Formats: sequence, structure tokens, C-alpha cells
Amino acid sequence: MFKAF
Amino acid sequence: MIGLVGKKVGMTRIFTEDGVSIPVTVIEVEANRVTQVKDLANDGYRAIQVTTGAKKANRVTKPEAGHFAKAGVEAGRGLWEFRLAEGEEFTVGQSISVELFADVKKVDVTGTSKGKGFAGTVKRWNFRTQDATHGNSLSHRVPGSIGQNQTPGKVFKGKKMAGQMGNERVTVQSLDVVRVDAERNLLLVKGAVPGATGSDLIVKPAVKA
Amino acid sequence: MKTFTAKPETVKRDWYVVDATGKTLGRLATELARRLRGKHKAEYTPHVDTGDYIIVLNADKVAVTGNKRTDKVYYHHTGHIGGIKQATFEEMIARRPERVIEIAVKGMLPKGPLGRAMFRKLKVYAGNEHNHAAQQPQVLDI
Amino acid sequence: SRVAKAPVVVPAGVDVKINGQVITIKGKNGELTRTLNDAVEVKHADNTLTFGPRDGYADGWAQAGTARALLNSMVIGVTEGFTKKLQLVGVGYRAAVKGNVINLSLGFSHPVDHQLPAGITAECPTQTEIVLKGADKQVIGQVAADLRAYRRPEPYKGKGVRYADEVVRTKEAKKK
Amino acid sequence: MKVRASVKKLCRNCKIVKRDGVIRVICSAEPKHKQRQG
RNA sequence: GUGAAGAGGGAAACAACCCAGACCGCCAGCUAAGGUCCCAAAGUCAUGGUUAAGUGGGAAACGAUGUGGGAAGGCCCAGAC
RNA sequence: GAUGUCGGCUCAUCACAUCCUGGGGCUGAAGUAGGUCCCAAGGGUAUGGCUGUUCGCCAUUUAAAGUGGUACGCGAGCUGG
RNA sequence: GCUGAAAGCAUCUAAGCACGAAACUUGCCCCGAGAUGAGUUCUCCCUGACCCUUUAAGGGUCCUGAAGGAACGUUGAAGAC
Ligand SMILES: [Mg+2]
Ligand SMILES: [Mg+2]
Ligand SMILES: [Mg+2]
Ligand SMILES: [Mg+2]
Ligand SMILES: [Mg+2]
Ligand SMILES: [Mg+2]
Ligand SMILES: [Mg+2]
Ligand SMILES: [Mg+2]
Ligand SMILES: [Mg+2]
Ligand SMILES: [Mg+2]
Ligand SMILES: [Zn+2]
Repeated sequence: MFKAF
Repeated sequence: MIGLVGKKVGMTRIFTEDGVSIPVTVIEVEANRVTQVKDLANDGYRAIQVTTGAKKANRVTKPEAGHFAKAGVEAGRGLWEFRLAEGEEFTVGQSISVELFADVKKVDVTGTSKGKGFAGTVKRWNFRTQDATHGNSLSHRVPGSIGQNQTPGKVFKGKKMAGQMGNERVTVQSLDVVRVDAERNLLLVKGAVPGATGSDLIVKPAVKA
Repeated sequence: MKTFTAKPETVKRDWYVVDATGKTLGRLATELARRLRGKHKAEYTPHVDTGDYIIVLNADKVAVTGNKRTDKVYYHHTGHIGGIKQATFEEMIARRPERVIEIAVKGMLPKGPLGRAMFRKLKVYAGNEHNHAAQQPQVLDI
Repeated sequence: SRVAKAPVVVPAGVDVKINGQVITIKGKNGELTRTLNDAVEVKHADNTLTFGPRDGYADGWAQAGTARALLNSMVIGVTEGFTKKLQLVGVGYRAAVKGNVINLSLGFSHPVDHQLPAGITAECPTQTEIVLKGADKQVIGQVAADLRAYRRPEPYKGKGVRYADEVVRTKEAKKK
Repeated sequence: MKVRASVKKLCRNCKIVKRDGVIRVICSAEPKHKQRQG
């Protein structure tokens, strides 16, 4: 699970 | 110009009075017998089919035996064809020896290269290997990226990938004729040629001139 | 009652020979396509090939109006990236003259299995003689 | 179409034949022939060749004048061979004639050999000048251009192959 | 030769000619004046 | 005004544009927009012209003895250009 | 009711507004070497120091170390500064 | 560039000719007749009885089993199989 803040 | 079919005996070194060492491939070119002649009126092109060597008559098939009997020739290892120039002419059953190259300085040698089997991209296409350390995970010599995302959305034809290597027809051009020895049916050509020892070999005068 | 429909194994087919010398490419092609599809027959059926066999002679002697004898470019892709190829009308005539007639007629025939079957009846020759004398084709003045 | 209107005279010693569009001219200096186009009409009903536009062709008038001009020179060629004179300018520029071949030295590292057309003849009165004689105006002019093309006259010194009547505009080199 | 959209005579000797569908100027008085439309 | 809540034909494909409002059935006819050489139903239709650029089937200022038509003017068989 | 970032690595592919090589016109082009413009995309089109950097500067090379598109190409291929 | 009118001159162009680049088509190397448009050439093999009706590129029994292939075995500088 990647994140894009 | 017409060529002949020989066998790769191996590799050998030739010394010279001046002190130079010439690496030469020893090619055995026995008597090449003409089994059939191709004529424009009947075949649409001018060429000669020749056979070399001999094979056990037990394993010769009936259709193969009948063809050789037509030209009055003994069955050889196989059959090869050479295209004829304007002035060249031959007759069925004629024997051609290695003396044809007596006046030839450069030759073209073709044969089946050594079979490497299934080869990876690094060996097959000289792909650069990725880092062996610095965090690399199971990707030390994998091909890597093979495309450009959505726009093409596919892999282009001819992309270099792992697959069969070698075991294919290969030609080496402009090999010097070091020596022609008719008394032993031998032809010494500088440098290496495709294929392993004992493999079928085709020698032609250098088309590149 | 039921409207008549042509039956593929009952169609009667006859052979024709057409001299392409001096005929414009496009206007000759339309007639060939019309004959190949069978639109000239009163028994025309869209789903049945009711056309005739046409032999084209002197395929290298077809004329093109205007300057398109050199500006007419034929494009085809080899399937490999960057494999776009060009060949002007003059080059096509020099290399394979019967391609121009076949390409023009092919683009005017229907598309699909039936259309390809229609094209198989077209037989184009670059020279003035053909080997289909056994079919005793009738001269067609297109 | 003033040129087209002017007729072309064929004096004694010149034989002309018209077979459809191809018109042939014969004379003492040789033989010439060309194929005229359909848009031009030529007649030989008298001692002079008359030209006019064929009906239905838009370019008849303009192209008719061209036919008259070529045949006027065509008749002149068979009666008097056209002559072209070239001059060689250079420190060591020389020319030689071996017959149908001309040998020139123009400062190159290799010899220059030119093959004349079958209908052209060349003479070299001086090593620095070559004179060409021929029957058809087209080839002789083309041959002269080919020889001139080997080394065109340099703007700064005028050296090279030039026509005898050519004028070369010499330009002075940038000072300092 | 200078290629530009505006091709015009530059002196009394310049002449405008059409060769292959291109308007170009040829001057026998000065090579600088020769132009082509492009 | 249409779509939304609207199918059908046309614009190659293309809710909103053009024509036109589908109760059901027919292997009948006439038309709209748009079209009539072939893919592909209908004119390789009849007259008088224009274009040579495949313009038509993308783009300006500006540039050019391209070519057609129209009304005037200077010069000219006292010899013009 | 998810289309994972910058840079590097690997592997690329196309455009031509061309960096080198090739062919030309002018030049205030003597030659050598350049300037500018036109045609040309076939091939080729650096390694290092610093910085996570692209970039940039610097060192030393090269015939040249081109400019761009491809999810500012490429993490179900690697890396994670 | 040659010749050359339209436009008496001039003009590489409108008719007609010549030259011109690593681009283009060939030349060199490899695959290639599933090229269903399935091509060409040279050899080799098979020269028996009958029976039935839905009597036609028909089905079936008996005799026959060719050229050649495959399988199996010993294996290869051929190969994942
Ligand atoms: Mg892990
Ligand atoms: Mg590892
Ligand atoms: Mg990805
Ligand atoms: Mg797609
Ligand atoms: Mg709603
Ligand atoms: Mg989702
Ligand atoms: Mg090439
Ligand atoms: Mg750097
Ligand atoms: Mg990206
Ligand atoms: Mg971090
Ligand atoms: Zn000027």
C-alpha cells in the first residue's frame, strides 16, 4: 500500500 | 562464382620464415561431384547442385538413391547448390577439386554456428548487468524495462529478449587463403570459421572482392 | 412470396479479358469491381459471389491523370516499429506493375470473407499474353 | 508568338523529311532528328518551314515558338557546325586531346578524362584552350558545361575553365 | 541564397522567375540578391 | 432550441448540431436533411464556365509577369514596345 | 469502493526545430578556420569531482558529447538517496 | 546546368535533355511458399477381388501394407521439454 501525500 | 563444400577439420597454426604466426582453419574439401545442373529453360535459374563425401548405402533412401543414379555419382553427405555466372558451365557427374581456389586470394565461408541453447539477454545481446549489491533484489541480470507505459501500451516487434542463441547459418567474409594443398584436398584459411569441428562448411570466392 | 436469392452452387460464371492499355486506373478499377462483385447481373445477391472472372492484360500500361504518376505514394507498414515504407506510382510500375491494379480493385471490393473471395477471381498480367486460353475468355471492352 | 510566325528557310544542300511529328534534317555537316510534340504544327508546303499551333492545345502558340527556334538552329547545325571555345586560366592548367577524349590538368591529384559524345569533335590549338565543334546545339553546350564544371572560375583570381567569351567578375580579398 | 517569405526585386537587374512552383529572384549583377520563397 | 426524459435518418465514428417525435404488424409507395464512380441504395445526368494546385481534403500578415473576367488610361503604321 | 512520487539503474522507441559525419547557396569566403541559411534522421551522439538531485559548476576527453515526445518513457523490472 | 519559347531580348522549364548526398530502391548478411496468391525442379512407391442402395468425389467385407515415416534402443561440440 503506497501513499501520495 | 562457384564454390565447394568442405568439412571443418579444426584449427592450426602456420609459421612463416619472417617469424609471423598465421592462425588458419583446416578445411577438408574432397572431390565435389555435380549431381544436377539447373537450366533457365527448365528451372528459371542457372545453378549446379553438388554432393561431397560418401554415406553408407544402407541408410540411403530409395528416392535419394534414384537421384544420384541419374547423374552416375556416388551418394554423398548431402546436396548443395551454387548459382552460375554468365560464362560458367558444368556437366552432370563432373568432379570439382580444391584447385578451383588456387587463383583465389579471399573466400567466403558459411556454416552453422555452435549452439548455445537458451541464452539470456546478457549473453545474447550484451545487455549490461544491474548492480550486484546496493539493495538489488533478484534483478542482477534480468532484462529490465521493456516498454514505455500506456502510450504504446505494448512491446515493439524485434525487442531484444532471451531466447535461442547460435545453431544458425553464419557467414564470415574476406578470409585470406593462406594455402591450397590439392594433393591432400585441403584448404587453409586465415582466422576462425563458424561451427564446431567436423561440421559441414561451404566455401565461396569473396563476393566483397 | 419469398424474394429470390442466388445460390452459390448454381451461379453461372463466365470469363472475360480486359486490355488495360491506356485506361485510367481508377475508372477501370470501378468497372472491374462492379463486374467482380456481380452488380451487373440481374441475379445480384449481396451475400453470394455472383461476379465473373476477369483477366487484365498490359497492367503496366495504365495511365494516371495529372502529376500523380510521380506524386501517388503507396504506404504500407511492415509491423515493426519504424517500418513505414513508401513507393511512388512509377516505382510500383517498375517493380511489380500488377500491384497497382490489384491494390486499386481491392480497395473498391467489399471487406470480409466474401470480398476476399471476389478478389480471387481477378487475374492481372503485366504482359500482353495470358495462359488461360483454356478458359476461352470473351473480349470485354471496358 | 513572334518567333513562331517567322518561317524557317531550307536552302539548297539541306534535305528535310516530315513523317507525322518526327522531322529530320540532313546536310553536309551531319544528320539530325527530333520528335516534335502534338501541340505544334509544322508544314513544308514551300521552300520554307512554317509553324503554327494545332487546334485544341492551349500551349500551342508558346510551344510553337520553341519548335521554330530548335529547327532554326537544327538547320544551321547541318549547314554550319556550332562552335564553342573554352579557355583555361591557371599556373599549371593544361589540356590535351587524344581524339574523342580530352585530358586536362587542373591542380588535382588525379588525371581528368572526359569522353565526348559521338556527334561532337574537339580540338586543342593551345594547351590552355580547347575548341569544340558539333552539329546539334544541345550537346555542344552541354559538353562545354561539363568541362567548365570541373573547375569553375574562382571569384578571387578567375582561374579555372571558362568560356572564351565569358566575363569573370573578379573580387578583391578581404583586406587585413 | 536567402530563403524568406517576402521575395522582391532589390535592384534594376534582379528578375523574378518561376522554376518548380517556387518564386525565386535571380540577379546577374550581385549574387547576394538571389532569393527563393520558403 | 435540443439533451436530460427522445428512438429513427444525416454529419465516417460523435447525449446537446441538421432532418424528424417510435401504439403494433407488412418483402407497398412518396419525401426531409443528406446524397447518387466503387466500398454503399441512387446521374460516370444534360448545359455554360473556372481550377492544374490532388487546390478541393487545415492555418495569417505578407510576397509573386500563375490563370479567367470587367471597366478605363499612356503610347502606336506621322513607325510604338 | 486508489492511476505509487523526484533522481539514479536497466532497457528503450519516435519527431527533426541537426550536435557530429554527408550535399549545397551567400559570405565583410585569399588559404587554414569560421559566420549565416538550405537539403539531409543512415549511423553515431564522454568519463569523472561536488550535490538525493534533474540542472549546474569544475577537471580531462571527443568527429560530436544535439533538442524534444513517449503517464516531465520505464518501481506487477531494480533501487529508495 | 544545357537548349528554349510564352514575352523578337532575357530566362534551368512550359516541350525536351544533363549532373547532384551517409536519406530512398538495390548491392552485402539472415529468416522466408500458412506467399491459403500455400509456387518450381529431380527422383521414389502403389497397376487385386468383390458386395449393398439413400446410385454417389457413396458405404462395407476380404486380400494387400509399397516408397516412406514413426516408435524403441546407443547417443551428439543439438537441446528446458
Ligand atoms: Mg525484499
Ligand atoms: Mg541478490
Ligand atoms: Mg510499470
Ligand atoms: Mg491500441
Ligand atoms: Mg437526472
Ligand atoms: Mg477501481
Ligand atoms: Mg541506404
Ligand atoms: Mg555529470
Ligand atoms: Mg515518469
Ligand atoms: Mg529516505
Ligand atoms: Zn540585383
